[PDB]
Amino acid sequence: MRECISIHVGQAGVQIGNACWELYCLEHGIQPDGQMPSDKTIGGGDDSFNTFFSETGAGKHVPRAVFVDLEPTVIDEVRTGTYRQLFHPEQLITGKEDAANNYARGHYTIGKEIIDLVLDRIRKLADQCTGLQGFLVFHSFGGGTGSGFTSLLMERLSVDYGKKSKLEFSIYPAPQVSTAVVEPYNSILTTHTTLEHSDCAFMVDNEAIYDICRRNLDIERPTYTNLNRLISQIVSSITASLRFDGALNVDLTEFQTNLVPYPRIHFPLATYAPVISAEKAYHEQLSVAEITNACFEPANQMVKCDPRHGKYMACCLLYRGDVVPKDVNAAIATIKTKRSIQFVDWCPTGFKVGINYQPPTVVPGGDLAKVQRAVCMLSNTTAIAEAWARLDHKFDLMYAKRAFVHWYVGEGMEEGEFSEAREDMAALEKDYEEVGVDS
Amino acid sequence: MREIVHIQAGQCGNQIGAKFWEVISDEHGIDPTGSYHGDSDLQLERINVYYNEATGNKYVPRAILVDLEPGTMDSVRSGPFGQIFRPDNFVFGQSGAGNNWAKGHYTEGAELVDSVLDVVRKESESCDCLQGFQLTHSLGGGTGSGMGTLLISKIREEYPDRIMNTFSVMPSPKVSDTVVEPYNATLSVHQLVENTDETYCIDNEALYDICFRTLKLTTPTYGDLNHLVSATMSGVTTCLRFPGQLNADLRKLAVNMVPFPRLHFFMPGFAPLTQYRALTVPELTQQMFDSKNMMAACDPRHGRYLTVAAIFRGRMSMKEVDEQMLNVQNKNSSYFVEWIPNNVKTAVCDIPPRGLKMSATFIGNSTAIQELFKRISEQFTAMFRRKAFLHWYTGEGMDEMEFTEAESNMNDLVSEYQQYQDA
Amino acid sequence: MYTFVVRDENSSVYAEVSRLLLATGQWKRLRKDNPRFNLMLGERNRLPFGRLGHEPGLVQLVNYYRGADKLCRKASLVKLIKTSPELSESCTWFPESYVIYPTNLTDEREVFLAAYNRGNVWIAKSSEGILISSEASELLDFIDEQGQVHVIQKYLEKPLLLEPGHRKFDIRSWVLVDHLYNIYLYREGVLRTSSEPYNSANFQDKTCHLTNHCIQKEYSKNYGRYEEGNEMFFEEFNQYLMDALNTTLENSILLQIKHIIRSCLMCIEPAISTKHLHYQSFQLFGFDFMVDEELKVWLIEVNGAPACAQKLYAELCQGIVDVAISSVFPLASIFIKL
Amino acid sequence: MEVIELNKCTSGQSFEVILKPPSDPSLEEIQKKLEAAEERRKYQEAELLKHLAE
Ligand SMILES: Nc1nc2c(ncn2[C@@H]2O[C@H](COP(=O)(O)OP(=O)(O)OP(=O)(O)O)[C@@H](O)[C@H]2O)c(=O)[nH]1
Ligand SMILES: Nc1ncnc2c1ncn2[C@@H]1O[C@H](COP(=O)(O)OP(=O)(O)CP(=O)(O)O)[C@@H](O)[C@H]1O
Ligand SMILES: Nc1nc2c(ncn2[C@@H]2O[C@H](COP(=O)(O)OP(=O)(O)O)[C@@H](O)[C@H]2O)c(=O)[nH]1
Ligand SMILES: [Ca+2]
Ligand SMILES: [Mg+2]
Ligand SMILES: [Mg+2]
Ligand SMILES: [Mg+2]
Repeated sequence: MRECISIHVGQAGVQIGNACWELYCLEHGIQPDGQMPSDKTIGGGDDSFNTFFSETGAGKHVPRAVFVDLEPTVIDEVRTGTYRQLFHPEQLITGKEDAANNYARGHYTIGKEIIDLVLDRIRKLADQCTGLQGFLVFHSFGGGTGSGFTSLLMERLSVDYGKKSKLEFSIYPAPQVSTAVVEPYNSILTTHTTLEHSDCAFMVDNEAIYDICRRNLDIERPTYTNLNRLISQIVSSITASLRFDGALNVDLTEFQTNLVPYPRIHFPLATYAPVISAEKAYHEQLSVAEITNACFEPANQMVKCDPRHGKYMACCLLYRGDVVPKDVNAAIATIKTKRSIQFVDWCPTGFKVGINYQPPTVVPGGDLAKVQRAVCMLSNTTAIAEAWARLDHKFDLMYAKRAFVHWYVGEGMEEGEFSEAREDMAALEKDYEEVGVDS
Repeated sequence: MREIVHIQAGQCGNQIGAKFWEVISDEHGIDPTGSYHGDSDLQLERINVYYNEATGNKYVPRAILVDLEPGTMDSVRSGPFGQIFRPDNFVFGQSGAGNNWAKGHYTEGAELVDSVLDVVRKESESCDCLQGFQLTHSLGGGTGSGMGTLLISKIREEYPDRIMNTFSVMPSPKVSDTVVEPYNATLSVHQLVENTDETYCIDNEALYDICFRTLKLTTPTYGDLNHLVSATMSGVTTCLRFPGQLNADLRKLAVNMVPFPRLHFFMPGFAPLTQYRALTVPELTQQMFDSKNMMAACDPRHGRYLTVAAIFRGRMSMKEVDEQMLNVQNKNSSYFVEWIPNNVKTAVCDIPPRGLKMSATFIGNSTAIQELFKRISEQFTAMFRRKAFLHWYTGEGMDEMEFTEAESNMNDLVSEYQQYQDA
Repeated sequence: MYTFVVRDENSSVYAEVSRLLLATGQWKRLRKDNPRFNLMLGERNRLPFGRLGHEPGLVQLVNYYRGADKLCRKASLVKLIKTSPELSESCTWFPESYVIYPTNLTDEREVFLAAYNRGNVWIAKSSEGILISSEASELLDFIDEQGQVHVIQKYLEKPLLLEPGHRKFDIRSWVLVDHLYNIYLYREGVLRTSSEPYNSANFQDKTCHLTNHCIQKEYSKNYGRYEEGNEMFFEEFNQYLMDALNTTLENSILLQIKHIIRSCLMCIEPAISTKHLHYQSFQLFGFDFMVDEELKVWLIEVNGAPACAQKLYAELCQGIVDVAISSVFPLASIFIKL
Repeated sequence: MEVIELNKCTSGQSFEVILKPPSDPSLEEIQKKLEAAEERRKYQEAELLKHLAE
């Protein structure tokens, strides 16, 4: 058994983290007070769920997690929330005033003052681990803390834990739910600084989640609560292999091995199906073929883009529920003859498949109906570069006029960092183009 | 708890500031005694931003009242909510400033300023985490304009890393007290360009026009004008006073609204302009963008929006709000600068203002605001070219060169707006 | 009130479309960089498809299908037909073609020589720059002094010749594919004819062999003797077929043309369809056909950014507005649906 | 289309199907960057206080 430590940074990271651990407890039969009657070994153990949960002598199952935010209001909700007994005060870190949607404020000004505190709290979790394998880091691109402090934290983690893998779950900015005009600045700055310190990053575009909630859950105006419970289901599908008995993606290093052939190109596209409204009284359960077919539809992707006009480097299928290998292969065979699936020449055209018999767990009173089977596809496709192109274009529009730049320089950041960050993104787009397109 | 410290200076400053506290005390369920008698807990969740808690669960405005003469502040203390202010926070002299920026800034104000800063320091020390300051004042008089900007400079010296915000009332010949108002306003704008992060430009010309043309008030009084201002102030501070995601604090608002340091002068708007018929969301949205609902007497169509913040209050479809806000942008995209993507942000608060089912408040950083400054500059030059009325200022030790510098800087500001209007 | 942007100033077709939109009073033209558009008249090269469909509150439409270039590039068209099982290696309406890369640089240089040894007049062309030879020796020596890729297909030695004049021709058909992937064939096509007699013994001359309007008004006189600007329309051509061959244009030719159009576009549909996509697209295509002595129709190429005949500009562009644009953005048939 | 590495347990199964074969900054350096930014903030604030002193 090898432990994983989750780190939740800023409002988005914390609120998503709260939704994930809520779901984790429901999936593992852990009560809000920490007790888990299924676990017969009291005070310890090396089961698969122990990768995410430690144990006390009283029988409390405690999340291997740290929550960090530069203002206290969001984390204070965790301290008094339903699962307040789950976490102990040392795990929840709050500052006084936030980064004001300013990367430089989060990275340099406030980051410098709190980075040592956060690392020592992480050390305390790491000291409990017999064989720590790495970290899962949750944060937004657009927030000052999410962008700025995360990139600093990721740098220091590479220093203090050189052999440890680091995975990201990153919230990509969408103006429909965005809170800052400068989020493109923050996104490019944090991607530039974090790029060499992250082994595998799962980007989630708020635009995609927003539209899935409207389209499939019939929610007229999705809130963060609606968005986070859906994101939580996808995150759960991705991390399920670490928390349950299995033979695929059983360790963090395997994510890189299976999904990331080239280091810089470490942003897999996630696609999830099915998403069905709980308010829908009459519903017909979808088959293996149908939910697998839905994995190649842009409307179900965590980032809107067109994989038909890109190339695949790797593809992983993660099933939950009533699924057998026979039906998966029959589904894939049909899809290959009816859809455009181009792999790069230096990679085998194939799928790694994982099946967990336990169907998806849904929060009671949530928006998601319980289904007999679901699937999350993780595919490393060059089509996700469309998201970088969009972001870089918005960056270019503002930076050409140096709009808002003085806020960053005022926090001690050099104007050159804008250029260096943008040049790095230009190279990243070029890398995708070289791998993906022809002539 | 991120506290704001409120300061009101001079006649205009204290009269509009008093009305502001009356309005938001009512919104937060605070009676004119400090006692809370509301029904919703949304009223108290962010009450500490503007109020301190005293003995017996009393709420006291974090407000400092300043003037160089006792008259207006005597009237405030005799007012309806007059007893709610902290007695020690009344700081006043006896001499007056005679509508003279120099008296407020250099002589009479200089004698009083340290005692104001003592009170400012006392309030700041009580704060768990001070955001910054908001000042209400006029630019056309002596105390609010001269001593008000003196105060801003001194505060910035002691609290250089805090946000400075002002509600600044711009003078107009239509509603004028003295001929030297353009002098006092030009000297003040110079100060504001350098030492504030956010300034709401409240034009008395616009206020008068709204009362007369739209509200059909035959003979508008300052009281009628202040009704519009207190309503505007309530609306633009809604995001600060209630739970929300967008512009929830002074610094996040500034980062969203101010792309260039000197261009931080906002045109505020409000709808509906105040019978029993509630306004639909399309009506709120259309009216809040209408020039007739603007408080700066500038035509938005004569310029472009760099950034816009819109706040909707009341029970309404958040979906319909989004659609209408997108509708405005998509059908008038020429008036929004292209080089700042998604530059219009919208917030919705469930608590509506008193007497209204639904309300909308508009905050725009528009290049059309240059019309306001050009108006002042012309009135300034008309007198200054003949050195008219200058002896009032040179008598207080000021030199003509200081007037030339203020004029040049405001003309520079106008030029900078024009640059980004064409960009 | 709908809005649109223009990013291809050199398009005669969509310049006229731009006119009609403005003439309705319900369309406004924005700056080319303004992201808040409903309709994009895109550029021919490197159209930013990735930036489309991400503007909240806006239904966005573009006048190009992403991926359609596979039909509209000569090297790509050959590869598409031979690779796609829907079109198969044994395609009857497409001339035997081979993709040949220059040696100075998936190549079929060897395969071409095999069939050649087995009339052997072939034609060399790329995406003026055409060599028509009956000897494969000088065909291959032509592509190594250019640089880019080329294709070698059988030069149809027995074309249908119009009389009087004994002259070669080609048929241009305009095809509009809307956002629902309905295939619309414009009822009016054009005959780009040669004004010189066809000589099967003079391939040195590149005039009576190339029916290009570029090489009929230039480097070629007479011109406009038989028909105005070497362009014959379907009314006259159909009358000619009835008088000379006792058949109709619909029966002898158009039936095959419609079949070929359908086959090509249905083949790439799953690759380019915007049915469940966050932005919608349509596109106008120019299909070029060749007819032999036995009234068999051959596909020559497909043009992704075609111009139109001067006479037919008004009707077609209006048809584009009604079918492709107004269908998505309604205001306050000249096409044959395939 | 062949299936390889089929592993089975009580909680589920995993396998691989192939359709076609193929054809850091030092700790000291971090602190230097942070201290450099701090000194720039200090210089900017020093210039402000100088300006206000004038
Ligand atoms: N999906 C999702 N997105 C969120 C959530 N909270 C914030 N965001 C997004 O994250 C961006 C704002 O960043 P935040 O995470 O709120 O900022 P922060 O990291 O707390 O940093 P500062 O507040 O600036 O110190 C915007 O794009 C929001 O749409 C959430 O709970 N769920
Ligand atoms: N296999 C073949 N047999 C007979 N003639 C042929 C041929 N291939 C090409 N041609 C002739 O060559 C001419 C030009 O061919 P091609 O289509 O390659 O040029 P082009 O692409 O410039 C025409 P456009 O671009 O205007 O549609 C055609 O008019 C046709 O008559
Ligand atoms: N809107 C409004 N404007 C005022 C009020 N009182 C004064 N003014 C304006 O403020 C300017 C006079 O400044 P005032 O505040 O009286 O001088 P001070 O006491 O020296 O600051 C003139 O432009 C007046 O039109 C008021 O109550 N409301
Ligand atoms: Ca145990
Ligand atoms: Mg935050
Ligand atoms: Mg007065
Ligand atoms: Mg061509």
